[PDB]
Amino acid sequence: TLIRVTPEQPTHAVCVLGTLTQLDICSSAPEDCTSFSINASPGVVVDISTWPLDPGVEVTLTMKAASGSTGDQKVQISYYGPKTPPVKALLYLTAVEISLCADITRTGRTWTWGPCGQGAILLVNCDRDNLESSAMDCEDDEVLDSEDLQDMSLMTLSTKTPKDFFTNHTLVLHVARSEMDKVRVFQACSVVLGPKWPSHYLMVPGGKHNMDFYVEALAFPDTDFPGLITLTISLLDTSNLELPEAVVFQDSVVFRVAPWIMTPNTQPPQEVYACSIFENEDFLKSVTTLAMKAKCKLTICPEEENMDDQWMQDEMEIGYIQAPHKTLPVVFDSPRNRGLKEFPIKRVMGPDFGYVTRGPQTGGISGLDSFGNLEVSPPVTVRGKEYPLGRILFGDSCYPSNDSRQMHQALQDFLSAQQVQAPVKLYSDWLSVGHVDEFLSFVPAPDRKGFRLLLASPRSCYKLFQEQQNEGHGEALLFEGIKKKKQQKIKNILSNKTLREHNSFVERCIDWNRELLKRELGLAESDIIDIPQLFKLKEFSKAEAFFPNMVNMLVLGKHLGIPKPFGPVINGRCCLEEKVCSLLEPLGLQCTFINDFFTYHIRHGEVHCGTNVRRKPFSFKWWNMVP
Amino acid sequence: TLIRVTPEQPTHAVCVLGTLTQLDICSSAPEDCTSFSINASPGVVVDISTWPLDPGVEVTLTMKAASGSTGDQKVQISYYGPKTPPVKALLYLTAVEISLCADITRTGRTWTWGPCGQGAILLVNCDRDNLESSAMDCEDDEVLDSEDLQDMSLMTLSTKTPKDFFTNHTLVLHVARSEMDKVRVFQACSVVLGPKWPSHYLMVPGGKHNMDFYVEALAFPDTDFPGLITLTISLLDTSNLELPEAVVFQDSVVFRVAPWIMTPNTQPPQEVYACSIFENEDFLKSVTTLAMKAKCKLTICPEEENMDDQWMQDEMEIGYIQAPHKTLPVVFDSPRNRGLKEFPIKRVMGPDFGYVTRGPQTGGISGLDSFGNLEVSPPVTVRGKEYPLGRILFGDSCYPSNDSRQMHQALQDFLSAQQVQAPVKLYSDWLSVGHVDEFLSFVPAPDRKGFRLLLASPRSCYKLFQEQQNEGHGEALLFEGIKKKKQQKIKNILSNKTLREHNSFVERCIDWNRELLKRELGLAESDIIDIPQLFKLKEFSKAEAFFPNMVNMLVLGKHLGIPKPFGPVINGRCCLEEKVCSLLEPLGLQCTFINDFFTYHIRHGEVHCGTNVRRKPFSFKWWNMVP
Ligand SMILES: *CC(=N)NCCC[C@H](NC(=O)c1cccc2c1C(=O)N=C2)c1nc2ccccc2[nH]1
Ligand SMILES: *CC(=N)NCCC[C@H](NC(=O)c1cccc2c1C(=O)N=C2)c1nc2ccccc2[nH]1
Ligand SMILES: [Ca+2]
Ligand SMILES: [Ca+2]
Ligand SMILES: [Ca+2]
Ligand SMILES: [Ca+2]
Ligand SMILES: [Ca+2]
Ligand SMILES: [Ca+2]
Ligand SMILES: [Ca+2]
Ligand SMILES: [Ca+2]
Ligand SMILES: [Ca+2]
Ligand SMILES: [Ca+2]
Repeated sequence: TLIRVTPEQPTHAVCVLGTLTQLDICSSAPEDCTSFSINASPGVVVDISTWPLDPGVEVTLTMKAASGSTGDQKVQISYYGPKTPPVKALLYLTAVEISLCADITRTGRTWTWGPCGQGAILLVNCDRDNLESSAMDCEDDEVLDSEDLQDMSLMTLSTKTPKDFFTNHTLVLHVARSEMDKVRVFQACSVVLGPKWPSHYLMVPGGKHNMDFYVEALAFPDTDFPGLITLTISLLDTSNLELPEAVVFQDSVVFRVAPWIMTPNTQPPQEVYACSIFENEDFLKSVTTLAMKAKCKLTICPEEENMDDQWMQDEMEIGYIQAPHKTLPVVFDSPRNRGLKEFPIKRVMGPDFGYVTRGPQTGGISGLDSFGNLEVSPPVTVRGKEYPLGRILFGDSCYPSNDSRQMHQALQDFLSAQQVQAPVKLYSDWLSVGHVDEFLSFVPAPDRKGFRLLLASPRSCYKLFQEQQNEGHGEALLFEGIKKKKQQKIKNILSNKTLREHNSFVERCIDWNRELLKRELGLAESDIIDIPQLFKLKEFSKAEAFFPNMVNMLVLGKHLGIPKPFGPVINGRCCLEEKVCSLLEPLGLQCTFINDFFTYHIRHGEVHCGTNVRRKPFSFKWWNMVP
Repeated sequence: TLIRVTPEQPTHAVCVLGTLTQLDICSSAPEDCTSFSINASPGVVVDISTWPLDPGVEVTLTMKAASGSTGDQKVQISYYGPKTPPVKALLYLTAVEISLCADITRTGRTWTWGPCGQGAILLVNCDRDNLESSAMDCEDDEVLDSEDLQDMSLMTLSTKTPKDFFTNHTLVLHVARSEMDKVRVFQACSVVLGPKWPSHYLMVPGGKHNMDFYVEALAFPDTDFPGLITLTISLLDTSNLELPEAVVFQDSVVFRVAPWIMTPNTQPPQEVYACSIFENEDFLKSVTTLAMKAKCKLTICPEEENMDDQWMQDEMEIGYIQAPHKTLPVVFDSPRNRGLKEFPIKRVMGPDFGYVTRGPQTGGISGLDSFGNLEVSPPVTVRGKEYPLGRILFGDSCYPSNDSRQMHQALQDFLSAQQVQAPVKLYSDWLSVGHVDEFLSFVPAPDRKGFRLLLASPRSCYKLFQEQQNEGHGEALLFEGIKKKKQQKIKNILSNKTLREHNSFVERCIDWNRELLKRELGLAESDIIDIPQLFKLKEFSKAEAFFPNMVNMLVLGKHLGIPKPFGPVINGRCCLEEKVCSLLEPLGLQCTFINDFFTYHIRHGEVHCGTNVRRKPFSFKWWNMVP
């Protein structure tokens, strides 16, 4: 600020520490005068030992400490000229501390990304530490549990002033009306800013005081919300009862709202999910053993909640949110809204488990909206550009027509607004169900980049079956093990022209994603592995699985839950099974084959489709990313 | 793409020029085999003279020219091993040109800012070259005038193929459904993409062909539109009548939609605007002469269109939009919607004059929504960071309360979405009317940075009147010239305690913007000039002008149209007038003083409030900015 001094009259002013204060000396300097001196109380440091009256040369004032009383530091400007006796202009200053503080170093003036960057973190309080209610913590105007505070971002106001200072001044706290629907703040425990209140007079005393606030966000980043929240503190002069308050000081702190981040298959599993239904028991024991082998909690949805809905992968996706002071997992509930509609609301969402949802809840959606169509890559680097939490992957058509499908725009928008997993659209529309879980998986790897990508591959199967026919097993029966289905011999399959045509075309759709995924994830052929897999086209020439779709597997660490192909039996073992094993076991992967044939496959899915996994969040802090 | 070759069968493929084509040789390589050779037609260049069968070493294919006929370049892979006689795998390729082209160099794969950057430009076609209609060109699905094409962005498709190539292939053009409401495209002249149509099969022939498209945008950048539009061309294989089309190629071009940019007072005026009303004639001659002096076209609104509304500055603001191929001015019509409601629609908007509007048209607005509260700085550099078109400036309160006002959020959002003039909010709410035109102006300057900032300044006036009282004119009468108003002597004014209080407080509100503007525009005191100006607080302690508000002037180049203060007369001239002149004329500025006293001032405005100016757009191209 610029303080204008006068021989006319003594001047009074406030001075916030850490602010630059300056002096206009010339404007009102009396005449007969060429020169000036500054003299000052020891509390005041003065920068530019006597000087000419030149309006271009600058005087600057910093106070070392807070004042004990109004006016208690003094400055004196002596004007003098040759003929003339000294004329003095007096200045009385009061020094104060006003520190609005938040964890801007991320350890427990603007927001910037990276290890060197600055800006506080703030979490959407979308869990339900309240044991009673149905609602998210953030929807009411109260802290109901102490527990609830652990989610919230702490901010403190530190003042030091003279003891009578709030006779003449008042502090306000505020946030833009633009942003009051996306924040709430509690004084310590009652509310002071929120969607209803954009500003508040703080009731503060002179001397030393500290005032803690707790902050919760009410909205994730989206198309209309970049994810920044500013809170400002203003200091007002209210000395004059006739005039309005005039601003003396403002200071700010910037929160960034934590994005929703997903976990790839190569993050250590923590909890597995499935559905118990009629005649699915042998399925669930295989899973239960597989869960147990990887030390995962195991959560099942019984038929009375199911409502026939066996596809636990599809209603939801378990991401997380992360702050220096708290991390917690958060369910992206899919608007698909089938029988499993309530599983995310009733029994997943809870204390230290968040909830979010997007898109139209009644109608208006498609198969691509299911979260079998939503996956994440593991960390990659693409031509030098790092993606330390991977890149979200989701299915689309190659172009829009009246026959095409897409994932709702509100979802695509949400996922891009989280920024840090930089979504990549894939071409999955060619499938009947149209989910990228139907031709890709990833699995941990002890070497290279620590994963391999898995792709469904007819080519691989045509080869495998050709290699047998060659060595004398042209008669071997696919579907051995299933009575109540017509077995087909390798010789017949290979010589089926229509089938070959179908799978050629599926190869094209697939290859197109291989190159796509090679580009956007920076992969090399050595990072990829092909699984022998046969499809067939059906209603509307859309692609289905010929035999169980092995790449639709469950990845619990090194324990893979693969769909049992029931391939042709050679040397007392199914040869597909053996072919996967020869490809996976070299990498430390233990392949269980789970019969899902009459339970899942004939209903158009497999093991991955039947289940879901909460996995451990990345150690890497998303804010040290530079997206 | 990866082409898989076979001794089993000869392979057929298409190859788009400028794309990388690669060969999978091992996967289907017959046995007895260690080694291979590639032989190829002269059109094919092949990179890696015989080689071992190692799946990790890469073969790459580039075609030099387009094919004259299907299959007419050939490749031959010879597999061989010690015992074994050569087995050949044959490959037939067809080379094609597919070039979707646009002015990405900005002279007439992604979008990037700056002189070194790349990306085509696209203009919102918000003018009305159609002489008949009321509507903006962009609202219907037709080009109605050849003239209209001059606004649109040209894009061309260049193909070279064999003559029968579109027996088996078809080209599609498309845009995301996300963006089809914000674009339209015309083939040359009929529509093919727009809000109704997201994709189109192009009807193309083999051999050489060129196809021009013309593109218009329907939306400026906003909170929900960053301002990018992608159009994609896909090539489809339709060889198989039984199977769906499978993608073979996609290519894209990125347009950025041109922002709406405002012009500061130091851009050469082109056209002046005002209102003829009852008893305002002497006002308009002063303007008409001043307009004439600066060679400006002069546009007046007669009372029958006015509807009493004399404030021509306030309904609108004349910005422009700019592309390599066309620039045209564009009216930001303010939602204030008073008597002047139709001036922007009926008589400004036209051929080569655009229109845009934002915010609620019926109700819901305030004084800060008027465009007396919307200005732009001239170009500055702030701590190294360039703002080559200035920084928009607009009035706000210091914090939100129930008594405060702001400019509607939809406007603030719009102005920020244009990015290139990086809006800066100021504190103007303290005024009755609350417009930044009421304490700031800018004027050209022959030196320093080529402008000076003007600020209203009571301090300056108190000094001026004190300097007179001192030299014997304490009796001199403010308001000499106005009978029908009570004159006040300098001596009385100076000794009025309440008035001094009011103006102290206004000094605070003002100084707070001085520092604000010093920071965000990087100004030094030497860039600023103070105008003596007195205010008084009135209803709700809101600030008004004591005498006509001189800084509320019209800037037509070096010709300034200043409000006549009617200051105290000393030496046959008003001393305020003389004080401005001593401050402005040193810089080449010619100060006319225009009596607006009973016409404008007593109705709460002055000369700048009565008028408006279209000014010449910056030469600097906004896209070479790096915001
Ligand atoms: C693998 C994956 N992520 N998705 C599997 C979902 C397959 C769903 N199948 C059925 O619901 C189904 C199909 C055929 C017969 C039956 C059933 C069933 O549940 N009971 C008999 C599925 N989900 C969708 C959603 C939209 C379109 C088609 C779908 N198929
Ligand atoms: C300088 C500038 N950019 N704005 C000037 C607008 C002043 C407007 N004044 C009047 O409309 C007005 C006030 C008092 C008496 C009269 C009039 C008038 O036109 N006829 C008699 C103005 N515009 C607004 C808008 C909102 C609140 C107050 C306003 N005052
Ligand atoms: Ca709560
Ligand atoms: Ca909570
Ligand atoms: Ca749901
Ligand atoms: Ca919690
Ligand atoms: Ca998923
Ligand atoms: Ca038109
Ligand atoms: Ca036009
Ligand atoms: Ca209007
Ligand atoms: Ca035009
Ligand atoms: Ca304006």
